[PDB]
Amino acid sequence: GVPTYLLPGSGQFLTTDDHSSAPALPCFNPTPEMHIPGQVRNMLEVVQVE
Amino acid sequence: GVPTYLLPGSGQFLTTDDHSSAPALPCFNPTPEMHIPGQVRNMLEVVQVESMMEINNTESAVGMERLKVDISALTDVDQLLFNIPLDIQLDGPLRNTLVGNISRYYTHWSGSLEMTFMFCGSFMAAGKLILCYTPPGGSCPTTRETAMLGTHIVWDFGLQSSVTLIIPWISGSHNVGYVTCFMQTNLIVPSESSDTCSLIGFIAAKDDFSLRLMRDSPDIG
Amino acid sequence: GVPTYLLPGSGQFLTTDDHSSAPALPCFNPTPEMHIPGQVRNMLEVVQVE
Amino acid sequence: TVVSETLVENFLSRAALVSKRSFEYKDHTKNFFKWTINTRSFVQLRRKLELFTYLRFDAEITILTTVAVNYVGLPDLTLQAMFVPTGALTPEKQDSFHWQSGSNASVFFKISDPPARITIPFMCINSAYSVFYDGFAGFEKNGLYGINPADTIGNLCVRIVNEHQPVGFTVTVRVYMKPKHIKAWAPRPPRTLPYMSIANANYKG
Amino acid sequence: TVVSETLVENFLSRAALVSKRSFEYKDHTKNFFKWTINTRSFVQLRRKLELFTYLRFDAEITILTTVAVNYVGLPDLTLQAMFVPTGALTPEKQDSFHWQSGSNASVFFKISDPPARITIPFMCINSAYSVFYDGFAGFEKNGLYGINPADTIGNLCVRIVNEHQPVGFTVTVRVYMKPKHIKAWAPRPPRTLPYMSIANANYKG
Amino acid sequence: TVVSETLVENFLSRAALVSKRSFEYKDHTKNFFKWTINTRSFVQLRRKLELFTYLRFDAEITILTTVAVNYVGLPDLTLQAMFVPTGALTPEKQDSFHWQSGSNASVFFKISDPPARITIPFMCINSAYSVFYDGFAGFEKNGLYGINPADTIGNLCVRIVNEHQPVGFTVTVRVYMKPKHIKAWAPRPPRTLPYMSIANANYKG
Amino acid sequence: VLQLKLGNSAIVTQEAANYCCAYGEWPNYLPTQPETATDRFYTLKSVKWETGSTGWWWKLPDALNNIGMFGQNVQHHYLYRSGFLIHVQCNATKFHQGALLVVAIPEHQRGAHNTNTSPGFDDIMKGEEGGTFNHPYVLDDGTSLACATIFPHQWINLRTNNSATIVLPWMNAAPMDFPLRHNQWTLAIIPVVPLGTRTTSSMVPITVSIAPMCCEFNGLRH
Repeated sequence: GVPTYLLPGSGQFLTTDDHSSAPALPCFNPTPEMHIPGQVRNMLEVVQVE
Repeated sequence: GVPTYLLPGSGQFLTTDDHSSAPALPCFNPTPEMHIPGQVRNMLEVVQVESMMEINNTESAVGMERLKVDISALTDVDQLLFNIPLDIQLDGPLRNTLVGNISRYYTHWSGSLEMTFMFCGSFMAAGKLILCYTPPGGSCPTTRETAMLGTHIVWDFGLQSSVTLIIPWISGSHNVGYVTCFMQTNLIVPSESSDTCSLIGFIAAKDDFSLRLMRDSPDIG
Repeated sequence: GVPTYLLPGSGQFLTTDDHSSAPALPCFNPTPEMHIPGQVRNMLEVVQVE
Repeated sequence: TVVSETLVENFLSRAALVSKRSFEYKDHTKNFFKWTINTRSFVQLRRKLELFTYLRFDAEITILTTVAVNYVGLPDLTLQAMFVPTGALTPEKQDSFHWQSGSNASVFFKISDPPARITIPFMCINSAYSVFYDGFAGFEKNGLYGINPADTIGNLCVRIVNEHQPVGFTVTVRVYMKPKHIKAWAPRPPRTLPYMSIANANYKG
Repeated sequence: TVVSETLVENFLSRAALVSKRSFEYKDHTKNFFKWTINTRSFVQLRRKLELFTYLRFDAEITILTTVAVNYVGLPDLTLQAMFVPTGALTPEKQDSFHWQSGSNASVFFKISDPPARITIPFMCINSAYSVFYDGFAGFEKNGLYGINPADTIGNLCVRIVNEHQPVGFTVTVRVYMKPKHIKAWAPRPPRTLPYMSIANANYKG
Repeated sequence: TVVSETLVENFLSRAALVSKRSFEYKDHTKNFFKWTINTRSFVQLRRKLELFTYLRFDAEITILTTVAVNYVGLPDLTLQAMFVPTGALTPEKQDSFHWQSGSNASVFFKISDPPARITIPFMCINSAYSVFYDGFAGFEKNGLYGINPADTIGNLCVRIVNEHQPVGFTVTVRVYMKPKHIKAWAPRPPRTLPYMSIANANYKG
Repeated sequence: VLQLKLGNSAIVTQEAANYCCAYGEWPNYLPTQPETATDRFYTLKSVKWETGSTGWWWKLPDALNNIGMFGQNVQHHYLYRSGFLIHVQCNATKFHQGALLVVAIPEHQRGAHNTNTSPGFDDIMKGEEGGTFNHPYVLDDGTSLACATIFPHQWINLRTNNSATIVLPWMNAAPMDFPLRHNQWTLAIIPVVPLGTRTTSSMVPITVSIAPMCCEFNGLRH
């Protein structure tokens, strides 16, 4: 196939890493998202309140 | 998925390799870059700046007077002032400079150098000198005329206060060159001025000076 | 990431294989190539000489 | 002296240890653990999530297994991590079939390997999880206060695949959970007072 | 006898060992080390960086672990390398939770594997690091000379995940740091005189 | 009975063992080897390269490590292969820092793994290597005959990273070199007569 | 001959052309200003330069801590960023010989000889009085004077030019800095060639002027 070589630090577990992993329960559709008042997308909106 | 096989030498740690690795702290924005004067993107810009050669290196020479060469009015005609070896690895006047200290991190060095001499004596000092260069394996001059067979210039104290010397592309890696200076005439100074004057040598690098093959600095301290 | 599986004979060292490997001294420029008389690109040119 | 990272997605998402347990194994001549994988146990993640009311996220579970010594050397055990969703009754007759039923999702991993990493999707009847639930459990009329039957993810069940191995080594299992796709609603005040119990909001002061 | 590589990026970037420590482990019936990962300790990299005033780079940390023998055989330990950023106070009550807090970035790696490699970003209040700082630490009016509180990267904390293993082997950890994205300003003269102390510029001669 | 492969690139390029050494290791209560990686030692590659005068190629070094037995079992050692380029003086004070200096290129590899493979670039003052050099070494006027100081690649230095391990096993290291990007000039006659010494062209007959 | 007039005062100086810009830049404004309040050149105390003079150093703004109008704004506001125009004029006759190296050392960490003890507050910040080089050959920081030319510098030779003008922009990692704490630049006059004369001992005065041109201030208090 495609020859590959392992880079230094391969296989380690990082706490801050972001990657996609295999899902545990495939073919499962979560409940759709109803509109909920007060959606907070940023922590600064909470801080700006007196 | 995609079948793959491990190549020989996979998983080893190389010191000189360049690859991308997973960041330690994601979603972190470093401080933006303010404009800082004197951005240096190349090590040759530091080398091209002129530096002080120490010509006074001798026995019992320590401190500030190692940068100057004393010339009195009692000297005779045709006396050797000094000689400057061009070897970077060995210790000449060039041991600690801007071109020397950076070249000690490398091995092969090729390029044309430059030397600038400045006379720090009084305004009324008269007389002339001679400035000569020695080619590699150039039969180092006994007195005078042997130095004249090469590139030379007659420099006067009164007319020119500075020296511009272009040396043609020395070479070295891991006795070749030299600089010979003599007394053309006697040093003429008035009664009120001091008898002893001095000089300060300088060296820089041209635009063709090149470097490569990084290594470790031989001087630990 | 991209799921992969090891093929039979992966990791072995072959004598006749040709592949790219990590360079030992990066950011090093070799000496340029001057023209040298008598460039031989094939072993048959040596054989054809009497 | 002298908004990208301030986002809620980066704020709530971090790798933390929500379960720490080590079972004693020397000579049995059983070995297993199950827990509801809830955020009220670990104290730093609890108050971290007490700031918001409703939360929508996909739990990402990673199991890290380390073997200690109580020179022999460390053999390589085979472990099975099974997730039991809410609604599956557990009449345990161990040594026989519940674990191996094809309904529950299971994963196999060795001791020396990249840590097993699975992503649990969003399982709820409602739109999002309820951290603060004012009411009682089900309709019992006096039913339990402070626990909503509507939100239960399930139990994480892990056992060793191999039979009894004649060693005195203790297996230590660490479970980390980093949520993803986090959506926040109704921020609340932080709770300064210590936690007396994880079952309710009672304070000491 | 007889400009690509001369660039600053290739000149300052090299793999060097900035920390060397080996803790004695035989019988404890603790084991850990933390250090400020500074360039003033290793003598060749110090003078290498004394040439320039301000520097901007991203530190790339790689931990290499080797186990010696004081025939049993080498078991495979699990190690945890955690980076503690500046501003996190360290009230160490070991055997309990600070290491495992989800705020600090941690990485897990075995003995036999590719060396763990992480890239630390640029963390500063100002635009670039200060190698030469003329002034005093904070405002104490007599505060410490030669140390700028504005620039501190943090402490690198590494411990073994597994519990005590009954072996007499000594674990040797090597930490290499190769900077990337290097930006230079204000080149200075080299220092020929030896280093008396790493805390200041005093010379002997 | 009864031009692609005839090319010089395929003719000179083959995997051969240019260095064979095994150091005796039992009880030291040092271990290392360095060599100039030259083609005049191995007899089949020498005459292979004696056909041509000047050669331009990039050496590809691969280190194969095997451990013999003098049942315990084979532990996994960590080895460090460092390349020392020409011009680096070697004042060896072992147990301290020269090996770990960031200037020289080093590589780390375990016993069980794909063999460590590095590609050495073309390092020369002139355009190509000189197999046949008519003259003397440097300018000493009587300087050594038959050796050109202009062409020296360097020394290959390999040591074990871990400390002394209490085993009686002997480590065997094999170094293979396959040149690539080969350019040939001035073919010469083959040498039928045996090699008396590797330092010069003297023949016996 | 040419007078340089900045503000309400001025000083007779040599013809000023092609002045040295440190690292090839000039102190522009950060992308009120003291072009009036604190503007004019502040002339420090003239130092007596003899044959055995090792040198002198004035950190910026160490000599300016309390000077004239500028001494008020030092402790008055919270932060500032300021450029500097330094003109060092050394008056002497044609019978005197010597050389003076005026160099600006950015981020100068001082040091001591044969001890590990770090200098105190009074040793670093001397105010307007200024210090004296202990070992000017090693610059007191451990480096060498031969390669010290890498910084911005000008040469004062009693033959060619008896004065020098060096312009220093704002050099810092932060956009603003603390007045009484950190010293961004350093002004040093290095007598590479000592004095010589017919008489045993003479006296050559040196005049130093510094203009905080194109600066700002923030954090009004008091």
